[PDB]
Amino acid sequence: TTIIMKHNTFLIFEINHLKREKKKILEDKAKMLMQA
Amino acid sequence: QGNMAACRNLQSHITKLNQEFQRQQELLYNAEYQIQLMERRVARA
Amino acid sequence: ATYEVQIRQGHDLNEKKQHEVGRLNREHDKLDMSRGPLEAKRNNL
Amino acid sequence: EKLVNMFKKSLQKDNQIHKDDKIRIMKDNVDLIREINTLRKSIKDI
Repeated sequence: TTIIMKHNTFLIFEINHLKREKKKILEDKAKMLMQA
Repeated sequence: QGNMAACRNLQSHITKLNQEFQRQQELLYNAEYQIQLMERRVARA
Repeated sequence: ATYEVQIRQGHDLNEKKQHEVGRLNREHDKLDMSRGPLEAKRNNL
Repeated sequence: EKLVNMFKKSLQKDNQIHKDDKIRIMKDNVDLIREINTLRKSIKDI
């Protein structure tokens, strides 16, 4: 149980990071271009 | 009676194998999903 | 029989793709550097 | 013997209960992985 729920908590943290990275791909679309 | 008993036993075997299928290929999809994650991460690093 | 067989097909394919998972995980884990030379370039100048 | 039997049956009953809980927590793992899959798939096109 505890290990599986650890899977779940890590998946939740990964999902939060996924939303952050989805925004960033909607966000980071600039940084390299501005210097380039 | 015996022949239908065999019928149903084998059918139950079918169905439990199908649930095995589902969970197994879910694990397989997790496999490949991580594969692509690490491939991108390797490329970046 | 078909469902047992294709279960174990999925199992072996998952084993292989998990081994690739691990290959790429360790690849990335093992895997500003252009600033410092210029830092010293100024400092010297 | 009374206690032996009463504990032996409880062994199986809780074994099955925790089997079911394990199945459900597998399902939770799979669903969280599914949400991760959806997030990365959406980021794919972005």
